Amino acid sequence: NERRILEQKKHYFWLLLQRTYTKTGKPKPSTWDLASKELGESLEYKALGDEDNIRRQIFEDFKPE
Repeated sequence: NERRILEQKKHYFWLLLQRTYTKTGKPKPSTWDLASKELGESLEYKALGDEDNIRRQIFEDFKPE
């Protein structure tokens, strides 16, 4: 069920990470360190506070466009 939730959040955090850092809007950070530093406020990145390694990993793998 958390697997089902994780996938839901996967898309929504990409929706969040894209909403913030889109194609042309904001460049997708070179490192998740600066990403999360600026990101920390939008609660969808708090949706993976217990699934940290997942969130860092998807962020990098997201790829805009």
